[PDB]
This record gives sequence, C-alpha cells and structure tokens, in this order.
Amino acid sequence: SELTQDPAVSVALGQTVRITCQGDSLRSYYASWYQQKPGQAPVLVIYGKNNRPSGIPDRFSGSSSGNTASLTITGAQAEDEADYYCNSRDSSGNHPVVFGGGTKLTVLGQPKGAPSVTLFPPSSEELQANKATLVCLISDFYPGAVTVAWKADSSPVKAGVETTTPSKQSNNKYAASSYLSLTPEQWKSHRSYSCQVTHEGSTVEKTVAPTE
Amino acid sequence: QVQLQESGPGLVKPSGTLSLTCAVSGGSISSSNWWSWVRQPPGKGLEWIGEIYHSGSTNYNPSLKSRVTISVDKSKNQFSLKLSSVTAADTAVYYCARAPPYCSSTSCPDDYYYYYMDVWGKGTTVTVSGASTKGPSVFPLAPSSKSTSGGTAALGCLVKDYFPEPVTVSWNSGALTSGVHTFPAVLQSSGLYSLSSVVTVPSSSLGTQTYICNVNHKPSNTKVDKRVEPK
Amino acid sequence: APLQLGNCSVAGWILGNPECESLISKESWSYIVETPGTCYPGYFADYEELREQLSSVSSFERFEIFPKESSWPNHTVTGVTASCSHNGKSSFYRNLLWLTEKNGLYPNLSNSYVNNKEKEVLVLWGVHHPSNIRDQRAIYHTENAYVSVVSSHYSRRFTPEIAKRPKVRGQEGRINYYWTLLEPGDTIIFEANGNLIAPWYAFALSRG
Repeated sequence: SELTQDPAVSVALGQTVRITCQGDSLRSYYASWYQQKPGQAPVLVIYGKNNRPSGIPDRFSGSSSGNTASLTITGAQAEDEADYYCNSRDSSGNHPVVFGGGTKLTVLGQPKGAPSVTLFPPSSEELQANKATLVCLISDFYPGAVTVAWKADSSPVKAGVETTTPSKQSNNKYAASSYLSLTPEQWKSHRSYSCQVTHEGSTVEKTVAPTE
Repeated sequence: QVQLQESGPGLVKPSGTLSLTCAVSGGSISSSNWWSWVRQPPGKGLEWIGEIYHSGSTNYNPSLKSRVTISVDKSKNQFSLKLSSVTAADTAVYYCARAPPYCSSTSCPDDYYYYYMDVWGKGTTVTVSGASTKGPSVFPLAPSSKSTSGGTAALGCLVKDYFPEPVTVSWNSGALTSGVHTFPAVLQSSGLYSLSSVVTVPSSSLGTQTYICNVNHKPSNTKVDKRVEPK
Repeated sequence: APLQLGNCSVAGWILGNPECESLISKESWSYIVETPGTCYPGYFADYEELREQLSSVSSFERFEIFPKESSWPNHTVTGVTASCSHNGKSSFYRNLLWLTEKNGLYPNLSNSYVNNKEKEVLVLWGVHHPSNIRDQRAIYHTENAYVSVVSSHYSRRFTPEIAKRPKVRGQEGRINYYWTLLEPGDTIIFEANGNLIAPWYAFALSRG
C-alpha cells in the first residue's frame, strides 16, 4: 500500500526521538531508513531491522512491531537535523517499492549565533557590462531563519530583490544570500545602499556607496 | 566497492523524452541486484521509478509504467532510463541506485526480505521547460578594505544568468577549502538563475594575492576559471 | 546414567535447535529421557529409527565435519530465519548450514568427507523446498536443482518440488531432514546445484 510517517518532529539537543513509519507492507518486508540533507543524495542509515551500514553512528537504531517500524535517535546532535525517509517493498502485486513521505527533524537547543553580513557593491567588471548587482552574503547564524530588507539611501526598495532560504554551512551554522539588481544609473544616482538583516529581533546593517 | 554515476541532458522540452544513463564501476552489473531509478521533485519526497535485473526483466512504479522504460547494457556495464511525454511534473533530481535480491514468499532466509538502496549515484538534475540553455557569466566579489573581518576576509564569485540548474563552484581547483560555501541559486523574473560562492581568505595579502573560482555548468558544457584579484 | 534432553526432543537436540544450546551430549548413556523440535517445518526421515539407534551409545562425540568458514568458499553460509529464532533474533540450526547463492551464482557443489574417527559417524543434512519458482531462482538460481548424497552403503538423489503450501510456524517453505551412518574408512560425498542444507557438525559414536 503506502508508508505513512509524521512529516515533522522536533527533538532537544542530546535528547531521544523516535520516528515512526507505518504500512501493511511492513508485515512481510523490513523497513530501511535514509537521512537526507539539502542538496545531497539520501544516505542509508538502516538496512533493515537494526543493521546499520558501515560508518553510521551507533545512536541510530531500528525496531518494529506489527506494521509499524521505528527509527530511534539517542542523544540527538546538531548534524542529525535533516529529513528521514522510511522505505520498503510492497507485499502485493508485482511488489513495487514504496517510500514514506519523510520526516523533517528539527534539533532544538543548538548554539545561537548572530549573522555575519558581507555586502559586495557592483563589481567594476559588471558595471562595464552595464549591470549592477548588490550581493549580501549572510553567514554563521542560528536559528536558520532571517529576514532581509534593502534600503536606497534611507528609502525602502523591494523591487529587484531576490533572497534564498537559509541552509546549513559545513560548520552546522546557517547561511543565506540576498541580491539587489540595479541598472548602472540606479547605482550611481544614490548616495548609498544598505542590506538590513534581521535575526531573532536584532538587525545587522551593511552599507556600500558608489563613490567609495 | 561498486559506484554509480548518472549522466544525461539537464534540459528536456515538454512532451519530449528524458534519457539518462547510469555508469556502473567497481563491480559487474551481471549480479544478484536490482538496478533502480529514483527521483525527487523540487521540495518533495523521494519517488521510486523502477528497477531492472541484469537479465532484462523490469518492475516499474505503477503510476509511471506507461511512460517508463528501463534498459540494461552489459557491453558497457550500464543501465538506463527513458521517460516519455514529460511535463513540469517530471522536473526533478534523478538518482540511480542498487537494491538487493528479494523473495515473494516466506520460504527464504531473512536476507531476502530486506529492501534498501545502499549505493547511490550523486544524482543529476533534469528540468522540463521550453526555455533554452544559457551558460553563465562570472563576476568577481573582491573584498574591500572595509569589508574585512580582522585577519580573515570573505571573497567570492557571482555566477549570473544561467539555465538550467545546476552550477557547482570550487576554488583553486579544490586546493582551497577555507570556509567554502556555494549558496543555493535564486531565480530571477527573466527565468535565469544566479548564485554566489564564497571562501574565507587571509587579510594579510589581499592587496597582492589572486584566487581562482572554478565554475562548472554541465548543462551548457562550460567551465569558467575566474580570477578574483585585489579591488 | 541417561542423557538429559530437558525440554528438547531428539530431533531438536541432534539437529542443533538453537533452543537446545545448553544441553550437553555426554560421552555415553544407557537411555534418553525426552520431552517431545524442528523449528523449520518439514519431514524428519527415519526419525523413530534414529531414536532407536541413539537409544544407548558409548564413545559419543560432536565434531566439525565441514568447517563453516572454509568448506564452502563459493557459497553463502550465513542464512538465518525467524522460524529458528534465539533470544528474539533470527538464527539457524547449530549443526547445519543453509547454503545460498554468492555474488549471483550458485556454482556446482561437491564436497566429501572420509571417516577417520575409527568409529561410526552419523551425518545429517537437509533438503529445502521453496514454495514458488521465483524464490528458487533467487536463492539457488537453478530451476531444476538436484541434491546427491553417496557413500559405500548409501546413495540417494533428491529432487526439490516447488509447490504452494500452508503456513507452518509462519513458514510456507519446508526442509526435509535425512541421515545415514558412515562406517570407519568410508567416504560420503555431497553434490548439489542448490537446495542443500549442508552438514556443519556431525557425530561419531559406538553403538550399544
């Protein structure tokens, strides 16, 4: 039939969480588990029952009872924050393979970090190509949520603004980016432009000026 | 130490046919395994497409059966996938994987009642669109003497207006990994993508030192080594 | 002094049922006290005959007739099943080995043992019967398999039949168990291209 699992659950840093996968197909086949982080391929963490592949830490354990398979994570760490899919083979028909909807695991209590903002003005090579893009890079923050506001001089500017959703860095902190696309005339006709990054109620602003 | 690697066009026009090939290495396809195909649409879960035995027998996702064909080729140690009449719903990252043998009845040892995919390809992005390919333009993000952060500084490359996804960026051909982060791309209203890549670099030599960002856009067969030099 | 089998039958003890581990087969006995198993369903051939022959023995011994990690290099020997569970964990008989395919092949099997124990050797083995032809291919890969066991005084060729059967202990498959006595100096030869439940441990004994 199908595999059903809760689409989201949270666990405190160092605590234990049990992710459940249910489906009549689990009555005759073992359920495997995968861990997936954004921009990466799934990584198998449980072959079935409680057998882990080589390199998977011991705190990932698998159990089952009836038509319900469970993945338990003891002592959740920051890098455990990811999506977890259960997977098995259907017990009817030609035995097609079925995936659970996935479970998005939030790990609470990670160390807070204020965003580090770097604002690049339009490069001179881009200006000589008759384009002006302001690049606002935001790094090393947690929680992984942020809002960005752009200013021309002191006035708001919403047109031409594109911003990415935060995603994890290699150091488990989050990073994001925002772009303000201007024509060369819009760039040089103002005294300054600002990138305002709000995070957990606090705001970091960086400013660039065409003349400097 | 079997390893898989997908390949194929990153762009397919609507109503066209998606064609991907999975190269198998480190082992033989002639084996007791089910060579499988999996896809994941943007921001959605994993979806199983189908599997094939080295003999050529196939087992497909019922919802994709009348559009899917999975072939095997022992002359090149490869197996492939064809999906016809593609629409926007077929835009996704496609993976090839490896599954173990199984049994339909309760007359086998326990090893034949597992299902998993232990080895995976890195995945290749396929987007269904009528728009045309466009290679990127790469511009330097050179740090100014004000945008430094002590003994360290952030410098990067801006990869503008390309299509379709994805683009990958390394630095000094991979020799430089000091806090490298390649951001997710943004989609402008023009239908073209843009992203940036940043690296952490010592501030001592920012007035003299040059750095190379290696931009790779397989869908257009373009590689760009952009020199980021002092502002 | 009799042989104490506790809660196990002769079949469970002689086959090596995982629930009869702590049982100890002493060097000699005059009779056997019993509590009448085979965790994998099937037919134990000449079972009553065996109980009679094992009724009283001297110089009894359990020995390793075909070592697990040497005798079968080109086959998989780790087969376990929940029908023979031990400590809530799938296992298999302690005196037998479920040989299955390795690397997608089940090469033609041939192994022999010479009785140098200067006593009679009791050898036991099984023949496994899947319930559908697809699983027969998955486990052994040949569709028309055979098992052949031959000695100077024993010769039989087993053909597995593929039939749908009712579940016994949750199992649709079957394993039939067979045995023979090997005289000192005689050789027994096992040949198969599938479906052989191979002897792992055997027994040497003097009857009476």
